[PDB]
Amino acid sequence: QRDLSVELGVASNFAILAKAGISSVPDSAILGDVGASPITGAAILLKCDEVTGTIFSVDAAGPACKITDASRLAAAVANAETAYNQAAGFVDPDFLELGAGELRDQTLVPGLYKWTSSVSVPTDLTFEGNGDATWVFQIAGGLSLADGVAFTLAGGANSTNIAFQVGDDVTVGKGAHFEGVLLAKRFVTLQTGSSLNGRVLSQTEVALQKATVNSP
Repeated sequence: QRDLSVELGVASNFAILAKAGISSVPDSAILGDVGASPITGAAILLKCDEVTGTIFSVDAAGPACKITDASRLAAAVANAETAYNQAAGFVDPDFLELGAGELRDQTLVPGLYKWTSSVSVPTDLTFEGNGDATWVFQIAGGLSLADGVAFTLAGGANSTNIAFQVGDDVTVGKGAHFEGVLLAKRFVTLQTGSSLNGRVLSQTEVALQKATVNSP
């Protein structure tokens, strides 16, 4: 019933945005632009061939394919932080402490979900709602997807309408599949063979291990 859309601004061109760096155990496959700011481009530890899109840097450091664009990066990072704060700021949750932070065999209707703990996803998780519906997760801890688990979209639910605001480190397990916009306050790890349809916008560092990120 409720409008929980999160404005990304210029961060909507980025598959991965970080403040403190990005690394990959190769080969990962990143479909979209990547960048970090305010850290030097030397902290982008990705091969040019892993990114189908542009690797941006705020400075003259980075690999030979990098494009220096301090203004575009700084805007994306600022927009990403505003997005995080927007997501965190929605009031009056529809769900509070669902599953006491464990989402086992769950199917979630659209709405605002809040936890004061970390959240773990030990099984596939289904989102059921139409193409206009929105979901926001407010997590005042970490987020973990167990190895192999998949976020499943039903009803017409779209990954551009799912946002996770996570106050501590995020771990996507080996071969797990994430859907949505990940607004991470801290570290994000995508373990061996994991995939994500959406974007990863971190206020610290992102680590990929032979992972796939497909941005809209």
